[PDB]
Amino acid sequence: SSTISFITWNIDGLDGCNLPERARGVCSCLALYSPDVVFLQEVIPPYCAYLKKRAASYTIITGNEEGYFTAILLKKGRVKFKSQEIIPFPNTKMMRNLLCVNVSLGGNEFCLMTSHLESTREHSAERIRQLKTVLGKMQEAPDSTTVIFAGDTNLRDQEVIKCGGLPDNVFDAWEFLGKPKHCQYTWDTKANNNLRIPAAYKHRFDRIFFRAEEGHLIPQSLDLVGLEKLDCGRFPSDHWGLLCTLNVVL
DNA sequence: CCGAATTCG
Ligand SMILES: *OCCCCCCN
Repeated sequence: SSTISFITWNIDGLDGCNLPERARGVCSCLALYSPDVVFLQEVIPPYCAYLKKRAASYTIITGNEEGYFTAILLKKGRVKFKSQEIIPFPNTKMMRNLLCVNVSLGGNEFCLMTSHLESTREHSAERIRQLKTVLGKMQEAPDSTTVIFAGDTNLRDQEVIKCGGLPDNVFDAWEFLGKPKHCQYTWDTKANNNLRIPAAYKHRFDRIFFRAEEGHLIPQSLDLVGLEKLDCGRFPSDHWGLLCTLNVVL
């Protein structure tokens, strides 16, 4: 009743192979789960055009119009759009930024945020600086609003540790749920074959952070999506997506 | 997008 739902997913728009099957896979997931909000990363303009035709029950807010970029989709008749804000990462080398959408949903106000933090091992320093910027913006939000960040952070655990960890008032949804093993890795070369990497690597790149008054926002479930291998023998993306439901109390 | 290689202005 007062439950809200969202999916966050890096859909790998930079991979040009099997795009029509993969996009159908993404739109199938979105239509069948029909979450209130969808956070997307690594979208490209033809992918955006596809979503407008094949996911028309959502209003699409985008992080850029060129290259690859993020987007937030809002369920028509369920989410009320109030404002949009985009904040640059001045030192990015990969056009990354912070997309914020303020909405009303189920009678409550939310600041929804997504980003695709700087990629690869060698760009650890800038990734960490971007993480700090995001957390900073979460904390500067009006306390009247509930802030939810969901995105592809590209983080390694040691990177969070070395920068001091999350602030006391920002929670990681996966940690909040007791670190369940079933959705621990969202990028996994043994379970996912899209990149054709021989060695076995696995990471929790996709993460959900939230800031809210005590007891107000209670994560209920977190599951992987995009697990069905497609006709071509690959997955919709090199990432699993995350589907989260949360209860909103008063 | 790991870790490494190639292309070219
Ligand atoms: O996923 C981010 C794209 C960066 C691609 C780097 C390829 N090694």
